[PDB]
Amino acid sequence: EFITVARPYAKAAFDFAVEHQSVERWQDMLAFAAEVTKNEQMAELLSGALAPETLAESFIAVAGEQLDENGQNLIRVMAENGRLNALPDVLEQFIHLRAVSEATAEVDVISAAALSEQQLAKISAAMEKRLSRKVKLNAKIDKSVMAGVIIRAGDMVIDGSVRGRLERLADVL
Amino acid sequence: QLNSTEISELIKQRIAQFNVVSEAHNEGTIVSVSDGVIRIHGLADCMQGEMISLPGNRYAIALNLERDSVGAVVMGPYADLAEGMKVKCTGRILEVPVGRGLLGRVVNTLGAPIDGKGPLDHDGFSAVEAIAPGVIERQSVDQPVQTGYKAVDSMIPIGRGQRELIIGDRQTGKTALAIDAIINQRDSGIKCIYVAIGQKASTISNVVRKLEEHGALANTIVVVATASESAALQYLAPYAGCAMGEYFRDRGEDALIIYDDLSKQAVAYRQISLLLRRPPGREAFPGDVFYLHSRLLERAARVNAEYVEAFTKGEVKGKTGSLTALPIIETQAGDVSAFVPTNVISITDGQIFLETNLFNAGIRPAVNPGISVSRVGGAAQTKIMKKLSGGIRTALAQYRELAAFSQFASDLDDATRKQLDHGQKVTELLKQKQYAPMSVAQQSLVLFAAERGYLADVELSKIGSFEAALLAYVDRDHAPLMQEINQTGGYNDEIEGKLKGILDSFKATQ
Amino acid sequence: KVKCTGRILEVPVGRGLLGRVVNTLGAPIDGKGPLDHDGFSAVEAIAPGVIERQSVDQPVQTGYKAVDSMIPIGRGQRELIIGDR
Amino acid sequence: MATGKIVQVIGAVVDVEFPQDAVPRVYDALEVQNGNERLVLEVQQQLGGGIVRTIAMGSSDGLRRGLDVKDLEHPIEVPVGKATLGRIMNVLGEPVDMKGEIGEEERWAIHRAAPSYEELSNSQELLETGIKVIDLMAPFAKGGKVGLFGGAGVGKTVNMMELIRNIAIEHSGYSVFAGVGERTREGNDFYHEMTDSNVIDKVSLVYGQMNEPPGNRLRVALTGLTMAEKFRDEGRDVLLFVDNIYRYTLAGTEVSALLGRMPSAVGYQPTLAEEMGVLQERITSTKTGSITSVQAVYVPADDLTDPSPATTFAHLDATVVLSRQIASLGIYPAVDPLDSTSRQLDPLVVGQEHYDTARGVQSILQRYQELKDIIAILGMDELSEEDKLVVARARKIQRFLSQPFFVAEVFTGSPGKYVSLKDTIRGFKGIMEGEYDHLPEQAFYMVGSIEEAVEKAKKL
Amino acid sequence: TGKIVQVIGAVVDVEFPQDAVPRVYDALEVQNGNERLVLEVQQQLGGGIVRTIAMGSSDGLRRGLDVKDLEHPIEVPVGKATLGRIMNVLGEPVDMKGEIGEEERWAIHRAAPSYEELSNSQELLETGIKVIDLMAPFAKGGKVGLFGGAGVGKTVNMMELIRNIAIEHSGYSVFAGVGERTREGNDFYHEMTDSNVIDKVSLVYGQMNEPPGNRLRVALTGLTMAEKFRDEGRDVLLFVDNIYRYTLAGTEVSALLGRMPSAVGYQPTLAEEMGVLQERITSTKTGSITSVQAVYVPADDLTDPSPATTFAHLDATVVLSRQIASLGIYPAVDPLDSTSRQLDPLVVGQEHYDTARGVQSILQRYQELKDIIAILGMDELSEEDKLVVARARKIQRFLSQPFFVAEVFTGSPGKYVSLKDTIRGFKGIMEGEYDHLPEQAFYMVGSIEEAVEKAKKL
Ligand SMILES: Nc1ncnc2c1ncn2[C@@H]1O[C@H](COP(=O)(O)OP(=O)(O)OP(=O)(O)O)[C@@H](O)[C@H]1O
Ligand SMILES: Nc1ncnc2c1ncn2[C@@H]1O[C@H](COP(=O)(O)OP(=O)(O)O)[C@@H](O)[C@H]1O
Ligand SMILES: Nc1ncnc2c1ncn2[C@@H]1O[C@H](COP(=O)(O)OP(=O)(O)O)[C@@H](O)[C@H]1O
Ligand SMILES: [Mg+2]
Ligand SMILES: [Mg+2]
Repeated sequence: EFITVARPYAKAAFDFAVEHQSVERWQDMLAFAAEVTKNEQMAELLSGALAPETLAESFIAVAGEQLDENGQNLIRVMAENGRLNALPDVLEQFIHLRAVSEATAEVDVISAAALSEQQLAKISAAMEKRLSRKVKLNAKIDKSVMAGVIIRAGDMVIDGSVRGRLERLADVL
Repeated sequence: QLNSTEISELIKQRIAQFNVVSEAHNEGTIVSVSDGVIRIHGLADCMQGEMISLPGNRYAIALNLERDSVGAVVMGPYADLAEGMKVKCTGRILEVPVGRGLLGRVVNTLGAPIDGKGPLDHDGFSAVEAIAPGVIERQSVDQPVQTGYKAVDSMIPIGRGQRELIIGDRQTGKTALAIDAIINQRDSGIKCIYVAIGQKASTISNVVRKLEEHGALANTIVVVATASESAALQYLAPYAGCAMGEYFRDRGEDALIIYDDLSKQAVAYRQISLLLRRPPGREAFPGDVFYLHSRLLERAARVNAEYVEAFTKGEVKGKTGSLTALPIIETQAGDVSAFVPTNVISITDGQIFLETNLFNAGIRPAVNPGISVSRVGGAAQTKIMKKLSGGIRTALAQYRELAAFSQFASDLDDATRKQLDHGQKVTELLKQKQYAPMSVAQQSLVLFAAERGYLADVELSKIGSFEAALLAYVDRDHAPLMQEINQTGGYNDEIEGKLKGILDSFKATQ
Repeated sequence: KVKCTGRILEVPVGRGLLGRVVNTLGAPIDGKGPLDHDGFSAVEAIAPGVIERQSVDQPVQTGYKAVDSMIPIGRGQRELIIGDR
Repeated sequence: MATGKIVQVIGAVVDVEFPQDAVPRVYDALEVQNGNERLVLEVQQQLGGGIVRTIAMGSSDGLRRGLDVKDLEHPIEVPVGKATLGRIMNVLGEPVDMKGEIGEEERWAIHRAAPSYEELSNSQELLETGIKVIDLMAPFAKGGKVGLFGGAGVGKTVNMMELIRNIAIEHSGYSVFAGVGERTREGNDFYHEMTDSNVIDKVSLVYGQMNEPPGNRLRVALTGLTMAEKFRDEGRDVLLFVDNIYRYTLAGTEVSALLGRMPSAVGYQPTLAEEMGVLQERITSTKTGSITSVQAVYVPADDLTDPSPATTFAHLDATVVLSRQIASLGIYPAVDPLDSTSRQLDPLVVGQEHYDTARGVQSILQRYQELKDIIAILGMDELSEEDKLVVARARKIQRFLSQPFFVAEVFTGSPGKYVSLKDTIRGFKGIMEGEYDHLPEQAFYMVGSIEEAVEKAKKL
Repeated sequence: TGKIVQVIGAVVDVEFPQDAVPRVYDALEVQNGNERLVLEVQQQLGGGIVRTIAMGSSDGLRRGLDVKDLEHPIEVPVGKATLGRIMNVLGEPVDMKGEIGEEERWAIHRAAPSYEELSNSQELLETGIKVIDLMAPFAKGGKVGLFGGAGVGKTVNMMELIRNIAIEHSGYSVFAGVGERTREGNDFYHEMTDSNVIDKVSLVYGQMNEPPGNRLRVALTGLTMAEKFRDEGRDVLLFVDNIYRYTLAGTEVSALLGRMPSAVGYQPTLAEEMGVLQERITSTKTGSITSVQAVYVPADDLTDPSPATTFAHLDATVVLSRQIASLGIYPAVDPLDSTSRQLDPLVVGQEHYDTARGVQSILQRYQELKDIIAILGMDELSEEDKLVVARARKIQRFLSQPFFVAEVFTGSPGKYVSLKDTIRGFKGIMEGEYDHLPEQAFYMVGSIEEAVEKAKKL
C-alpha cells in the first residue's frame, strides 16, 4: 500500500491544476491512467525490468488523450521513480484534495430502506450545520441495520441503527 | 515503500516541462540539512570532490553524485542554512591556497587566515586530494633530520623523507617532542608545518606564542581545526597541511609536517561516515579508515631530481625535494594492539613509542626501547652518530626485560653489576629538558664518553651538572671543532684522538 | 531466456562410485573415465522416521586407543569432531 | 500567526510541516498549545518538502496530529545577568522556584560559537581558590576545567559551597550551578544548605533532573553556560559547576537514538566527541574575563578507557579525587593528595619552588603509605631510626592539609580560613624540611597559616 | 555508447542500451578531464544499468559523461617481454622506459587448474634460517605464509627468503606489491638493479596510495604473469608482499556495491574472493610455483575472519608475534604456532622430527609454568622444572639469528645456518650438553660453535 508515495504526486498535480484552471480535466486524465494501470497485460509490463524511459513511452502510447503538461510529464516523472502502480491512489488523494479546497464533504448514509427525501434533505441541511461544508449524500440499503440510519462523515460516525442499540444493550447487561 | 527526496513542488517544476535541463546545470537547491550533511537537488554539472558555494561565504564538498541529488558536507557552521537556498557549483576540485608567503601565518583549514594580520600572500592553489609520487619517482632517504633530543637522534634516527609515528598515552610529551623538533629546524633550511586537529584552542594559542618566542614561527605554517569546529574541517585539515608541504617538496626543498592527532581525524571521519549511514567495521570505524591515513602519509616522500625537473618544467635543475611527516597518535591505556594505532604503525616507517610508566618515573622523554624502531635505520644518521650509537636500542630491549625478570636479586653477577650500571647510567644521561636542543657535536661527544666505558664504573648520579660543565668547557676553551664536527659529521681516528684528549682534559678537573 | 525443469538436483549413486573422486554434481574429476553408477538419487531427502530406526549396538573402530576406549562410536551414531585449527 | 502542522508524534520526537519557503532553521524554537499548557519544540533536522523534525522540551503526551505550530524566529532564549542570582530555573529560563518572576533586562540564545582564536587571552594564570590541598597539589588555571571524582558522603557539596563562597568574597566573581541529570532530592537539600549558609545570594541555579524529558537534560548545560557567558562579558571571573557531565553525554546518546542515527564505538552517538567539544570549548579565558569550570565526573564500570571518560579527560586541566579514607581520618576536605592531579604542576608554569614543594610532599606521603603497611604487620619498633622520623613528619603534613571552611562552621565552629598560596608554600616547606618538628602533630590539625599552627601549639 | 548516472566514491554506475549492455567483467573507458580512466564492471543491474569499479582516481567525474565499451576484460602483457620491468595494474609500464615488447596479452580473470592437473612434491627446500626450516620447513612448489601484526618482521623476513633462495635459483621470479609502501618498492627495485638480478624478476605494484581498484586487481594481474611462466614449463617464484590488502580493498568497496555486511564488517563473499585467487596459485604437472605471501593480521587478532580464512590455503604457516619481537628476539617467530605440512618423519627424517617436537614440547611446558612463576617467583619450582625453564630460555635465545638484510638496523654480520647445524645444535641443547653456558651466549649467533665462542667473551 502506497498512500505515502502517492501524497506528493497528488499534491503536485492538484497544486498545478489550479495554476491552470483545469482541475476538472486533470481529474479525468488521472482516472484514465488509473484504469490503464489495472489491465492484466499492462500490469505485467509494469512489473518487468524495462528502462524507465522506454517503460514510460510504452505507457504514453496507450493513452493519447492526455495533455503535453499532464501525461507526457507526470507519467515520465513517476516512471523515473518507478511509481506508476501508485496511480490508483494518486487519483483518490487528488479527489480528496479537491474536496478540501472546494469545502465539500462526501457524507455517506446507510439505512434499511429508502428515506423520504424530506428526511434526506433534513439530513443534508443538518450535516451542513454540524460540519462547515456543502455535503453530498449518497445512501446505501443495508438490511442488517433493520431500522434507523448510520451517518458516516469521514472518521466521525453517528449510529442510530436498532442493531447497534440492541448490541449496546447486550453489553449493558 | 519510501520516498526518495522527490517532493511536491519539484515534481511540479518537472510537470511544467520535463526537460528542466533547459535551465542552468550550474546550480541547484538545498533539499535537506542534518548534522552537517547536506542534500542538494540539481547541479547536473557537479563533479565529485568539487567545491559547492553556499550563501554567505561557505563551501561544501560534493561526496556523492547519486541518481538525482548530490550529497555533500558543509565546511563550517551549518545551522544557518535552510531548505530552498540557491547553491552554485564552482568548477574547481577542492583546492587550498599555497606558497611560501604562508610562512609565519596561522590559517584555517581552507587557507583563510585566522591571525589578525590580513590576507595571504599565497603563490597559487593546489588540490587537497592527490596521489603521491610513483615508485620510480622516489629516492632513498639518506639525509639526517635533527631533533633536539639526545634519545631519538641516537636510538630512533629520522631522515628527510621518512615518516615517524609518535605514539603514546595522553600527557606523555608527544606535542612537546613535536614542537621541539620544529623549533630545532629554526636555522637548518628545512621548512616546518604544524597542523592541529581537534585540539582545544587554548593549547594551540599557547604553542603558537611558544613557537614565536623561540623565533621558530617565522619558519613554520600553522593550520588549525579546533575541537569546536565541524567534523569536515577536522577530517580535511591534514590534507590541507600535506598540500601546503607538497609545494616545497615539489620545488626541490625540504619540509617537515606534523599532524598533531591522526587519532582524531579518524574520529571525525567516523562521524562523517556514520552520519552517511555507511556500515562500520571493527571498533565501529569505517571499512576504508586505513585508506584514510595511507593516501595521506604516502605523500610524505623524497623525490629524485628528474621528478623535480619534470615538475618545475626545468627551472630547478638538479635538486631533490622531500617532505618529512611526524604524525601523533594517542592510545588508550598504553596498548598498541588496537585498530587505528596498528593501522598507522602499518603505514609510517619508524615508531617512537612514549610510555606512561617511564614518564611518571621522571624519565623524560619516555622513549621506550624495544617497541620503538626506525625502519630507515642508520642510513639516516651522520656517520659519527651512526658509529657511536651502534646497537644500543636492542641492548636496552634486553636490559629492560632482564631487570624485569631478575627481580629478586642481582644473582649470577658475572658482569651484571657492570651491565646494569652501564644501562642505568645510559638511561639517566638520555634524560633531557625540553626547549634545550643539543647539537650533533654535543650529542656525539656525550655518547662516545658513555658507550665504550669511561663511565660504567663511576655511578656518580650527578650527571646533569657533569654534562652541563662538559658542554661549557668544550664551548669556552677546549674546542673550535665544535663548529667542525657539527659541519661534517666525520668519524676519523685523527678526530677520535682529539676527542679522547679533550675528554681526559675536562675529566681531570671535575 | 530461462526454462524450468520440473526436476530436483539428483546425483549418481551406486557401487561404481566406490574408489572415485567426484564433484558435488557426480561428475568424475579424477580423470579415470565415466562412472559405473546404479541410477540416480535425490540430493534432498527425508530421513527414516522414528519407527524405522534401530538401536545402535555395533562398534565402528577408529584404531585409536584414546577414542575406542573412552569415546566409542557405534554404527549409526553421529560424532562431532570439534577443535581449533 | 501559526503556520505549521504537526504531522507525526513518536515518543519525544515531533515532525511538523511548514510551507516550502517558511521552513525553520536548525536550532530554532517552535511552540504548540498542548491542551492548555504551551510546549516548546527545538528543531533538530530539516527533512525534504518542508517537514522539520524536532524534539519536545516537555511531555509529548496529548499531542494530536494537525495541531497548529508557531515558529519563533530564534533559538531558545533565556534571561541573563544579575537578575538571575539566587533564583532557580529550568532549561527554558522559567522560574521553577516560586519566588515569582525574573526581572531580567536581556535574553540570550543558548547556542553560539566559542571564542575566536584572536579573542582568547594571550596569557596563562592561576586561580587562588584559598584551599590548601587544591592550591598546592592541584592548582586551578583561570579558565581551565577541573574534574571531581569522589563518591558520596566525602563532603563534595561542602567543597562546592566553599568554592562558591571564596570566588565571590575574596575574588569578585559570581557562579552558575547547572545540575544536569541528577536526583531532585539532592538539588532541594543543596538549595536549602546554600540558603542556610548565605551563599545563595551569589550563585544562579539551573536544573534539569532525572525526571525530565531527554531534551531538557540535554540543553540545561547550555543554559547554565550561556548565563555564565553573560557574567563573563561583564568583565568578571565566573565559576560554572556541572553536577554530572556524564549525564550530559548520556542524554545526548538518548536523543541521538531517538533521532535514529547509527551507534558509535560503544553505542554512544556518532557525534560524541563534537557534542562534548561544543560545550567544553566555550569554557575559556578571554581578554575580557574568564569562566572556570568544576565538573563532577562519573566513570562507567570504573573504566577510564570508556569513550565518555576518554573524551572528557581530553578537556580537563585538573583532577581532584575525594576519598572516604581521608574522611574517616577526620581530615576535611577529604582530598586524596596522591591521586589528585593537575597539569599546571609544571615548574615553568607555577615555578620551581611550588613544583618541588608539591613533589616533596607527595614523596613523603607515598613513603608513609608503605611504612604504614610495614607497621601494620611488624609493629612500630621494627622501623629504623630514619623511617620513624619520616612517619613523624608525614603524620604532620597529612594534617596540615585539613582546613576550616567559612561554610563548615555549623560542624566545627572554627571561624574558617582563606589561605594564600605563598603562605601554604611556606608552611609545607617548613614542615617538610624539619622546621616545626618541635611541636605536636595536633598543633597542625584544622588550622590556617602555619603561624596559627605555632600559636595553637603555644596554647596547647 | 553509455553514460554515467552515479558516482559513489570508487564505484560508478553506467547506463547502456539494453541490446548492448556489457558483460560482467568487461572493461570500459571514460575521458576523465584529460586523462583516460578504466572501469571494470562488477554487476549487471536491471534496466541496462551496470556497476563498475574505477581503476583510477574517481574525482572529477561528472554524471552524464560518455563511456566507451571495450568488449574484452582487462588484459596485461605477459611472457619474456615483461621480465626486467615494473608494470601497472593495467599492465602499463610504470618505469620511465619505453613500451613493453610483449607478443601476447592475457586476461587477468582465469579459472584454476583442474584437479587431475595438479602435482604434489616432497622435495624439501632449504633456507638459511634456523627457526623456519626447523619448525616449519617447506617444499619446492608449496605455499608459505608469514602472519604477523604491524612492525613484527614480515617484510624483513620475506626479503631474507628472497636473498637466500631467489638468487641461487635458476628460474624466473615475480614480485607483486599489493598495497604496501612505495618506499620499499623503490628500495627493492634499486637493490635488484644494483645486484644485476633484475633481469630475472618481474615486478607489479599497486601500492597503498592507489585507489581501491588497483589494490583490488593488482594481485590478480601479478598471478597472471606467474601463471604464464608456469605454463611455459618453467618453475617460478612468486612473492606477494601483503595479501591482506587484497581482501581489504574489497571490503572498502563491498558496501557501495549494495551487499549486506557480514561478520565483522567484511563482505559476504570474503572466503570466495580469497579462494578464487589462492586456488590458481599452485604447482601443476607442467610447472611449479613456489610462493611466499605476507599476511597481515589486524589488531594482532589471529581469529579475525581474514587470517582465519587464510590459514587453510597455505602449506607452511610461520606466525610472527609482537611479544617475542619486544624481547629483541628477531626473527620473532612463535614456534608454538608455526607449523608445516612437511614436518612428518616420512618426509623430513626421524631425527629432525624428534628435535622439532622436543623443542615444541619443552617450550610448551615453559608456557605452562610462566603463570605460576609470575605469582610465586621461580623459587617454588621443582628442581627439574628449573631445568626446563633454563633450557627453554636458552632455546628461545638460540632461535634468534642475524640477517644479511637486517645488517643496517644492527651492525651484526648476517649468518647462514645449514639444517644439519641447526638440528645438531638444538639436539645438543635439549639433552643438556650446553647447560653450563649463560643465556646471553645464544643471543644472535649462527651455529652453536659460535655460541660457545661468544660465551668466552661474555
Ligand atoms: N623532557 C621533559 N621534561 C620535563 N617535563 C616535560 C618534558 N616533556 C614534556 N614535559 C611536560 O609534560 C607536560 C605534558 O606534555 P605534553 O602536553 O606535550 O603531552 P601531550 O602528548 O601533548 O599530551 P596531550 O596532548 O594528550 O595533552 C607538559 O606540561 C610539559 O611541561
Ligand atoms: N570542611 C568540613 N568541615 C567539617 N566537616 C565536614 C567538612 N566537609 C564535610 N564535612 C562532613 O562531611 C559530611 C559529608 O556529608 P555531605 O556533604 O552530605 O556528603 P555529600 O555532600 O558528598 O553527599 C558533612 O555533613 C560533614 O559532617
Ligand atoms: N632480524 C631483524 N633484525 C633487526 N630488526 C628486525 C629484524 N627483523 C625484523 N626487524 C624489525 O622489523 C621492523 C618492522 O619492519 P618490517 O619487518 O618490514 O615490518 P612489517 O612486518 O610490518 O612489514 C624493522 O624496522 C626492523 O627493526
Ligand atoms: Mg599534545
Ligand atoms: Mg612490509
